[PDB]
Amino acid sequence: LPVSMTKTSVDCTMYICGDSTECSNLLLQYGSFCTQLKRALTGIAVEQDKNTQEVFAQVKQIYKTPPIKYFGGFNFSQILPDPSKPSKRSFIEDLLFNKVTLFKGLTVLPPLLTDEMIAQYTSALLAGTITSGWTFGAGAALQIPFAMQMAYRFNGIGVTQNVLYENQKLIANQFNSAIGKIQDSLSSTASALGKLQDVVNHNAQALNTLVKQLSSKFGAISSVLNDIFSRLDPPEAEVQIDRLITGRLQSLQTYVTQQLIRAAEIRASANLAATKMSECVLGQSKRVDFCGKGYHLMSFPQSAPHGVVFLH
Amino acid sequence: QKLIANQFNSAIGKIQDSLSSTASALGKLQDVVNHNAQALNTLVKQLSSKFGAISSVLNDIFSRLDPPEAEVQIDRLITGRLQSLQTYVTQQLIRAAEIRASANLAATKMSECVLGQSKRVDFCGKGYHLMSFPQSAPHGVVFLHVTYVPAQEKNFTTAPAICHDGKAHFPREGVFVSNGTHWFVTQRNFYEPQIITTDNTFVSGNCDVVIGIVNNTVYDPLQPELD
Amino acid sequence: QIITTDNTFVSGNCDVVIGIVNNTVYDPLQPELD
Amino acid sequence: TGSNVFQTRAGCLIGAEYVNNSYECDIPIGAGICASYQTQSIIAYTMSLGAENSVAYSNNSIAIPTNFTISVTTEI
Ligand SMILES: *[C@@H]1O[C@H](CO)[C@@H](O)[C@H](O)[C@H]1NC(C)=O
Ligand SMILES: *[C@@H]1O[C@H](CO)[C@@H](O)[C@H](O)[C@H]1NC(C)=O
Ligand SMILES: *[C@@H]1O[C@H](CO)[C@@H](O)[C@H](O)[C@H]1NC(C)=O
Ligand SMILES: *[C@@H]1O[C@H](CO)[C@@H](O)[C@H](O)[C@H]1NC(C)=O
Ligand SMILES: *[C@@H]1O[C@H](CO)[C@@H](O)[C@H](O)[C@H]1NC(C)=O
Ligand SMILES: *[C@@H]1O[C@H](CO)[C@@H](O)[C@H](O)[C@H]1NC(C)=O
Repeated sequence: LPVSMTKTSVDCTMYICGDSTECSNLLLQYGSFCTQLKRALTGIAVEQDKNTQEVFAQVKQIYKTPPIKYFGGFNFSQILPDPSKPSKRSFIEDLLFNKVTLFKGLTVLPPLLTDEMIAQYTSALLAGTITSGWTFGAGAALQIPFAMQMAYRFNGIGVTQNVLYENQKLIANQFNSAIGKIQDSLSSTASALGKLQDVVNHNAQALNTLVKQLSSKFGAISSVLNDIFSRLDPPEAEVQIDRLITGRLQSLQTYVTQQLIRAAEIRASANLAATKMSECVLGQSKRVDFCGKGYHLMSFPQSAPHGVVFLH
Repeated sequence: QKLIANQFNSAIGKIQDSLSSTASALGKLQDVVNHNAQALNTLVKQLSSKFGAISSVLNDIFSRLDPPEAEVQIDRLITGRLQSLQTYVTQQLIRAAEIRASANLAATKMSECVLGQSKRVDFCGKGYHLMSFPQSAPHGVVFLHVTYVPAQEKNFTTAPAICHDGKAHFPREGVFVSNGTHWFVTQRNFYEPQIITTDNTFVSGNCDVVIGIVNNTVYDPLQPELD
Repeated sequence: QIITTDNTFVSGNCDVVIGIVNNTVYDPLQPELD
Repeated sequence: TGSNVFQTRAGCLIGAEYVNNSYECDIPIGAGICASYQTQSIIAYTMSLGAENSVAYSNNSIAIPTNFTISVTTEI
């Protein structure tokens, strides 16, 4: 599920004029147009920051996994952080971040929460769910063996807890096999992370088309304002320059409108992601087909460059 | 009951005090009010924009320009200000969609929390939700979510099952705690230890299969009635 | 599991349920004869 | 002003003194850096995600509450 997009900022005077002194003064006659666009872009950026915070900052404390990583045979190595590599990311997290990959007044601001801090939040949530089950999300974290937590989760789906204890080894082996298979599925799948790729590609395409639109002359003799200033006297130049400014302003307004629509969509996606985190990672959901297909036992969060991956 | 009622009253008073004192508790409605005010202010301010014309006052340009020449400037102003109002309408539509999503969430919360007891972790506030109370706001709804937060946790040693008479015993609706040297049965969310008995435990399988099983006695309520 | 009074409860007579079947229910206290 | 300079991913912050200990994020800047006013001058620091505590997980240990507090909260 995508959570946040790139925080984009636009320079008005240089975008419209490309750092030309003459038309810069003329742009003032248009009024306070792009105070509104700057305000909208800033609002979108703060909304993305709020989305990331809400999705990943649901836990007040950074729980740490015990050094003795024995959980009744369950193997969370693929999801627990790796203490060797500097990134301190899990194997699945490393695979996810590896699969997906990505001036004339257009710049991208950095997110408030870095990848390391998001990974730290994910590790805290993972440790909480492994060590204390439902408790950490409803108050003080209470220690409990993982086998007992799994038995309790079985009771939530109408299965007597005696099933787990009489089949603890088999269930642990199947869980390990499934966790291992997730890695192979993610690596081999060509478009497993298609949504985050789509978001990044949409952002890049919007930026490129905004940049490419400048070359369009909008019916003018030329698209270079310097040439118009040089070889044309002002009386026949003001009209052409005003037309070019109007065209570029329309393009920028369209870009901001599309950015707002995409921001609303990603806000909805982030709200859904936070709801899923709350009802699957911090608890067991009786809702059908919400925390994955089949009767839900538990979910594990994994960081992504622009979203979150849930192992249901 | 008395302690719970006192806690509820004290926490309600605490909500009153926090609302009275907190500077920006109700920012989620002041933000909408400010957004609407700013939208109106920018719509009105952009009225004065020249839009490349000699003057922004129609009566002035109509006086200092001939109709053939003033027509182009009038077209410039009309096009620009129609664009401004269209942009305002689009922003209003986006804000209306956001407010509709918020209102749908508010209605869902009202139904799940006020009219029932939601089992969702964080839909009716942090902790185990008990009930919620709706309160009206000028442009929204304020929910007072009552939740049950456990406190004063004590660590105990537990075993998955109890072995008695060569059979494994599991807790029907409780948890096994040892108190160090005496095993009992307690509910998950509260410490109410009780003696292990056939009433609150069920038997399934032998003691060998279960991992971590411990040895303890199970009391039979009918055992004393030998005669 | 064997049918007993512990895992079953009584409600009404037999003739009001469609598809009811005849079978024995063991009473755990019956052999005890306390 | 040039009184102080500090590099950051989102740029370099002038007029703020970097500190080596973390606090809660008051004025977010970017790349995990937040600014706040503390005893007085503006300071820059890495935001703290919260207190760190490790649960004493064990094979045969469980914690059960002995009391409760019915806390009521407000939502807008
Ligand atoms: C967990 O799985 C990984 C990958 O298969 C393996 O390298 C590791 O040894 C396993 N851990 C245990 C305790 O078996
Ligand atoms: C619980 O343990 C303490 C000390 O180990 C002991 O004094 C007490 O009697 C035990 N509880 C019961 C009900 O026996
Ligand atoms: C785990 O705890 C159970 C119950 O106290 C005990 O029977 C078992 O031997 C323990 N196993 C380990 C490896 O500590
Ligand atoms: C429990 O008691 C039985 C005899 O009643 C004995 O055979 C068994 O070894 C005991 N188990 C433990 C863990 O001491
Ligand atoms: C069940 O047993 C009763 C008493 O013996 C008898 O009257 C009734 O017909 C039986 N029902 C069936 C379906 O055999
Ligand atoms: C912060 O503390 C670390 C560890 O003592 C040290 O290596 C580093 O130079 C310090 N940086 C500053 C700016 O004080």
